[PDB]
Amino acid sequence: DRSFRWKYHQFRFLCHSNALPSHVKISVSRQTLFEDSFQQIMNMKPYDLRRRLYIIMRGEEGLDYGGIAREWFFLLSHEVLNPMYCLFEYAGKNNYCLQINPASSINPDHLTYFRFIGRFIAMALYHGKFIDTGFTLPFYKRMLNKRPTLKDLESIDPEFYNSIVWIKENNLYFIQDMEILGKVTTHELKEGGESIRVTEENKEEYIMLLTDWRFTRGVEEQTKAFLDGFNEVAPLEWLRYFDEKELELMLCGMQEIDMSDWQKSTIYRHYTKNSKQIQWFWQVVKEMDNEKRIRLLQFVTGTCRLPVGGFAELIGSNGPQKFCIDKVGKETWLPRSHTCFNRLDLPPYKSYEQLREKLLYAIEETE
Amino acid sequence: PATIMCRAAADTCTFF
Ligand SMILES: *CC(=O)Nc1ccc(NC(=O)C*)cc1
Repeated sequence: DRSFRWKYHQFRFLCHSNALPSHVKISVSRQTLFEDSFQQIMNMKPYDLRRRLYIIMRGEEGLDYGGIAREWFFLLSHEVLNPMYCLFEYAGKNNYCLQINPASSINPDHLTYFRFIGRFIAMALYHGKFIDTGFTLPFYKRMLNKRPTLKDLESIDPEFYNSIVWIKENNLYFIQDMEILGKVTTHELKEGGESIRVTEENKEEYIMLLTDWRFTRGVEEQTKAFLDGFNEVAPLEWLRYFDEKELELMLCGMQEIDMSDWQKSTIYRHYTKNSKQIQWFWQVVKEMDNEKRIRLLQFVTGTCRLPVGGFAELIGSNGPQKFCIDKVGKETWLPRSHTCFNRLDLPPYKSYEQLREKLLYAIEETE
Repeated sequence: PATIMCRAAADTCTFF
């Protein structure tokens, strides 16, 4: 049970202890970037991708192979999302909740394209460089073989989350119809699922099955193919010690956070800017290392990534939704977040050295 | 060797 700090050099050592000498050349034109890099890497052997990376990007003055590489990661991480590849989509407006497009099958060769990205992420992490694709946190849980919780459902599909909340909070068969490009199929949630009816005792089991299905619907093989290519280069077992939020910070890297811009673009409900709690809140957020501030930002928004322009342009489901605090819950409770709303529920805590504790615990030991 | 650990630590010190 060590710190994120320890987990990096023990993981970063784990990469180096398998790094190969020499180098590997990658000749690409920024026009044919995708189709070059794809045909490049997929025709290559996996572990050659641990050698020094030389990215020959045809028509160059560049010689700082560090800059072209880091540049290449940024540019390719964006370009894989190109909708003419039919690979990804977003559940909400304004590019919210990046998820696999279940119609990738339209490309009979798509599974390889996903395998490729697995190889690519592994390269990006094995060579300790950063990207800007903007994956969901549940994505990382699947990479960690963690099951995603109901809180995750709140983040990605509010109406679907708020549906099941009703079922658990009141009192069907084990199937789920799914329209795949017109044609619809009835997925048996279990064996004989079409015949078995929902009971109060079966609901406990039943609710889980949906929670898992919502994530693993029509993306079961795209995921299985993706994970194979990543495993082919770097074992997922290497990430056994990490969690969802630690992992995202590895792939995107840490930034300094504009502490001013945060306070200047934070909106409140029930609370006001000159409340005891908030004037304490920014007290705690100041005597804080950058490591936690992102972890906090991760806790509330569901992503360490900042979109263009700062906290002002912060997006949730249903459109822009700036950083928001609310006087919610009992002060015998922890403060909890609503990442679809980019909203923090903060109880009226009667002491500074109580808020400080209660806050950090929510960030540390909850999601 | 152990120079690997003596380079992993430097990778964390730098990156984070
Ligand atoms: C053997 C050894 O400790 N090398 C080493 C590791 C880490 C750092 N710190 C940074 O690079 C910031 C220096 C030297």
